Amino acid sequence: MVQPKSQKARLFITHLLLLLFIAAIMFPLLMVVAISLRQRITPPPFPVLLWLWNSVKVAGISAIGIVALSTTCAYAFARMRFPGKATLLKGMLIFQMFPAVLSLVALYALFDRLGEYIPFIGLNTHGGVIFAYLGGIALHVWTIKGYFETIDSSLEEAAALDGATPWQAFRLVLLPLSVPILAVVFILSFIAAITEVPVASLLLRDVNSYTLAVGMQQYLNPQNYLWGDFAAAAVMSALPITIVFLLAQRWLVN
Amino acid sequence: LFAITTLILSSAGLYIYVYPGMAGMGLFVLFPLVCTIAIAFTNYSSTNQLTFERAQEVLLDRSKNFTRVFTDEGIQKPFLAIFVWTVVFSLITVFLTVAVGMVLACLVQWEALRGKAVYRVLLILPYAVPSFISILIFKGLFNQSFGEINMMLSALFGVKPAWFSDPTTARTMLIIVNTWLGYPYMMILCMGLLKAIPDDLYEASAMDGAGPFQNFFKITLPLLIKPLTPLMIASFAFNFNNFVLIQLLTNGGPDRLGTTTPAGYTDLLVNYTYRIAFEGGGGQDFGLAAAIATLIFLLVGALAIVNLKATRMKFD
Amino acid sequence: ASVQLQNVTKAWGEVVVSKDINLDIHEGEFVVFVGPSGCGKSTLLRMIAGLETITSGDLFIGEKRMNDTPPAERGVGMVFQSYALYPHLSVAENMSFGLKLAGAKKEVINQRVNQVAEVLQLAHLLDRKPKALSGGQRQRVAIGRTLVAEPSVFLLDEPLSNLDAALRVQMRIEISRLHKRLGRTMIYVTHDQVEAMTLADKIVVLDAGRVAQVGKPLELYHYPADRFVAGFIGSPKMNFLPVKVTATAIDQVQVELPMPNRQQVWLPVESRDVQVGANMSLGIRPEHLLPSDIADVILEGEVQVVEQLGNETQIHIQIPSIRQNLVYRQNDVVLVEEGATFAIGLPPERCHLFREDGTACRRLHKEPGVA
Amino acid sequence: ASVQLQNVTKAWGEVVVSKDINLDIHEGEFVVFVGPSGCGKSTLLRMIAGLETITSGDLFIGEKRMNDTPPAERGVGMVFQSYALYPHLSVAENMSFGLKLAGAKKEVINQRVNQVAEVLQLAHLLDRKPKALSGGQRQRVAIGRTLVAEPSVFLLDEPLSNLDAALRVQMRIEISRLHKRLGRTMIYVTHDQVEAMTLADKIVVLDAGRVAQVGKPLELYHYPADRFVAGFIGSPKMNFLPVKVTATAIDQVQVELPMPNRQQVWLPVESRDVQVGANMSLGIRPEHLLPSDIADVILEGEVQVVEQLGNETQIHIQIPSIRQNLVYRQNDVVLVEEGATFAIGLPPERCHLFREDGTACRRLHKEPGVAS
Repeated sequence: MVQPKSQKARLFITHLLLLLFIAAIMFPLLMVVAISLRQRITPPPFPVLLWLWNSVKVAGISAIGIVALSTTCAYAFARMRFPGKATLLKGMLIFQMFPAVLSLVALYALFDRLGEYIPFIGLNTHGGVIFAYLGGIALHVWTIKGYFETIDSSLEEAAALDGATPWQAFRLVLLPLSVPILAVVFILSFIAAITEVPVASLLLRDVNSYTLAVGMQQYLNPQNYLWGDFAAAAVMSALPITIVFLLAQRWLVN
Repeated sequence: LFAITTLILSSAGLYIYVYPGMAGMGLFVLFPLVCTIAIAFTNYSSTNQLTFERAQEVLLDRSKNFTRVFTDEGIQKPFLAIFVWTVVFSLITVFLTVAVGMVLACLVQWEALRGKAVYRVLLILPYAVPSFISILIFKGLFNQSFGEINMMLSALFGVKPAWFSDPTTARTMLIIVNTWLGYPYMMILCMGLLKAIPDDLYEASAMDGAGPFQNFFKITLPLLIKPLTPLMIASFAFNFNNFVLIQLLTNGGPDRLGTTTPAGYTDLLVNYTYRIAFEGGGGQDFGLAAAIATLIFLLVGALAIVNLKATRMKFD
Repeated sequence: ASVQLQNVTKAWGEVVVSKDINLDIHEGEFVVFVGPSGCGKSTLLRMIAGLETITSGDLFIGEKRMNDTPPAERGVGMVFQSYALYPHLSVAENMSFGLKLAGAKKEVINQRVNQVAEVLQLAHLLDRKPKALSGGQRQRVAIGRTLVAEPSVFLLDEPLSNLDAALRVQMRIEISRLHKRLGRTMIYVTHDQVEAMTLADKIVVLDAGRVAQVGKPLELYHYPADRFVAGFIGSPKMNFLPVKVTATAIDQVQVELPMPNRQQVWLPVESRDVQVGANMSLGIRPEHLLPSDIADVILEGEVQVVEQLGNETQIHIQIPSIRQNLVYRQNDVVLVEEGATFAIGLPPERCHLFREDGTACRRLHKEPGVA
Repeated sequence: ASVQLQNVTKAWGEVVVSKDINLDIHEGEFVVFVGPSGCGKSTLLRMIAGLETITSGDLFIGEKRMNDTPPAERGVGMVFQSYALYPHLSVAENMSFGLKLAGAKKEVINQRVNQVAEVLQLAHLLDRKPKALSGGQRQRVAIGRTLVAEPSVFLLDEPLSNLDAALRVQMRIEISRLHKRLGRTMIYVTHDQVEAMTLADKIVVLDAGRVAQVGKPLELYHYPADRFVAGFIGSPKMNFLPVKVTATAIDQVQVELPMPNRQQVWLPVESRDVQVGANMSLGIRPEHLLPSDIADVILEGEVQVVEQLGNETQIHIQIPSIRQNLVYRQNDVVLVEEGATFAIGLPPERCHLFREDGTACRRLHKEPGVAS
């Protein structure tokens, strides 16, 4: 467009002030820099390395369960009409997006019961943790279905012609189509798992199978150059986050 | 209690299989909710998960609930200070997050300020690294004595104030922390949403003459209120009930100082809840019926309202 | 692949937009339909394929009934308002889709496809995919999914609505080329007065979900069914106005226009059931509306519009004592500033008329190309 | 005001769309551009209004030269491609938009609008909102915004684009009333050669930004600029074919058709610039092609197709060996089963032709309405 009307004036003020903004909300990360020495005669320290590896084990399989469920269950919701569809979705949305406070209360009670009969998934474990998260589909089914419908119908119609039962029509035909969402859910599922805290903390007794989420928390008592080790952990933190946060960035298709 | 639930389900599952798949959803997600608010105390002063059945067991082989909630005034006093705080925390929090998100967004695509792309990646990062690792270093910065934080503070300016200590300054500690934690979500929602608007429209504005400021206030802003709302208020539901941020930065510390049970100034509603369950010391009062009930219920008021405005949407 | 209907119907519960329609579309035909929006035109299409259901009445194809069996076992075919293309797979695969689906006869696949693909000018875009193409090409290859298969019927819900002029036309012949070539049946919704008239063996002037009429091209034009049909088809609307049928006879039927003079005049209409004094309604077109001199039947008034268009002119003309202005086609130009006076020839034989309840004053007066 | 332009130009950097165009749109006119898509006609209108840059050359709006000026100042306004409607504000408010911001005084504001709203046939739809209306109603009011304001110069990047048969026309004529009544300037753009000719005080056959030609509706039709100009404005496209400029002189130009007939023949040509042996190209519309019998210029050939357009007819037609087929309009019926033969006459006068390049041979044949 045209714009003689004091162009330079707005550009500088906008531009500069903009600079100030990033800079400030940057100092914090910056100091993290202002240290980074992980691994007289001292040694070992609280083992973040394994912590990180676990976070992946947690987040990875965690997401898989999320998508498997949000997608399959949702399938019934969008296409296959049935008894009371509008109301339940109505419910799951509201129902779950609760402030998971004391969600733990029942949880501890429940998992206690679980661990005894059904080993492994019980308290203190990887599998026990993933199971907890699963109820997260509610937000997702809503999105997974929403994209579903946007693609046009007939495509199925022609196919219905040539024998694609619900699944063949769904999988071969429909799903690879609706894959973009699969990633969205998968990636986002991945991040929450890592940025977990209440649940992971609670179930996971052991020192070893902590998540990166659990273990770095500790450096609260011995502040003062112990904290320094924490910066290093942050270093270990930027790798997964910077990377995966970044990969997803390209996704802004158009 | 578990014996009870599986009772109805067994009959239901075999009968209608379909039920079993759903059972897992209802059992894991839904069931805890039920016990959570319901069981939410009764006998459990700090002496009764079990019952007389077990009493036989302990002694032999040696060889109510919610009432607590409303029924208050004397006990019920710590609760009010936090509610006010917690609530206000969420409003002011949301208020700022957005002021930044949209304001930030507008400028991103102002076409003119070239290099929009680079500023974009950086503005986002707060979000990139977690909240978890992020806020921890945050505390470490914010030590009263320690932390390069006050360090520069005292250095350049006069003072170097009481982050953890004084309650007043402490509260502000969190608001801003979330500002840095929270603006990205507002930025991104706003960035994508702002897009929808008709480019030309602004051109209209051009003919009549105004902005960019007039653009923001007159045009775009009072035209992003509606889209934003289902989201902004709902997130607020979450903000109020922001358990995690509070815990690591400051267990509400400083303390309130009159608090019979495990209370605290900064301590949002949730924190208070969790503490008088645990957090050192046995059954101080392992029976948060009031705490449990209000939580599940008040938020729903938000849940229902969220649902009202939104409901799937446009093409615009 | 004959086909037909029998007091068919539909009714989204309350919404009964398919009130006992009927038809009998033989083999080889290439029928088509038309109608303002609220067509319900698509509806039929679907009813026909299978993608909907037969609320009432009945239907057939081949000859046997078929509400029952699915779209698949009917050998029907189509191309939607959308376009209906498989986003993921390429052109080669998309078309190749129907056939390979349970019997990969590769030899037949390539031959028929390229043969066809080539025809709609689409040999090169073999590997590419949906997005990787212009607006026109998809619509093109698309017609080809059905084409590749080689069904029997060929429904067509507007694969030409969204486009430029020459394309509509060329493909138009393409269709007529193939149909004439293959000759299987071929329904087709639309709007294009033009496509409509030009293409079809027969037609169906739908209306709020009902069989207003059917007929060959001109039949619709010259011999309209009712007030709606004539008004709809051809160039501008078929000008119209009031009347007061002074007299009658079996064949003819006299009339008396509303203006001051009351120039009555005869006209080769139906007559049976045509009491005198009734409030009839005199239909006629602009193409026909002759000049001042030739016929007797004057028609003065005033010059509303003045549409140049080089290859003709078409001056409008608000005749006194009537609501409707008067359109006015005619070959070659004719200077005549606006507001100025004017008038023209009421060619009686051509004319038209219809009762209060709007029905067809079945014009007796024959004409060419009207077996 | 007496708008105009001179050696204007543009080029999205490398991409030189505009191309030292020019014009002289004095007051009272209502020119209208047109051409195929990608014309970027849109661009030109924009440059003038202001809502885009003035890459080179210049432009004015009567006693001024608003290259370097905001859109708002040049006393302008216009209804856009979309429409430009405030989803938020209703009819009453959205309309009283332009006046509202810069100005003041409720009284002048309201009356002004209702006056217009009335004409727009929208006194009633005062209150109701934007989304809440028909396809056409949106555009109607849209027009009203620019209107209420009265920014001297009414531009219009394709308003009647998205609509039905009748409305196109109705709103069209209305524009006409507005223009004539007011008499203010009024540029415009679109496609419907029809719309074009109809409103058109003068015009401009665009072509990849360049000014192929200028003119009256008729001048365009009868007196084309070249192959392109003719090719555009014509119900079906105009007909065409090879040739071989057999000879020439003072005010005629022989030529002949590429096949057995050999029928050389004159034509009321400009003659200027016409070497012999010149493989030129013979233009002529279906609108002119007289019958088989009457004229001299015989032209027998097999029949290709038959558009029974009822209120007339037409027929494609493959001459013994011309490249593409011939075309053929005419009034009334014409049963004529295909495959069989048929033919017709090339009267000369109503004709056209041009050089290897494309520039046209001005014509002699003093046609209708066309003052010189």
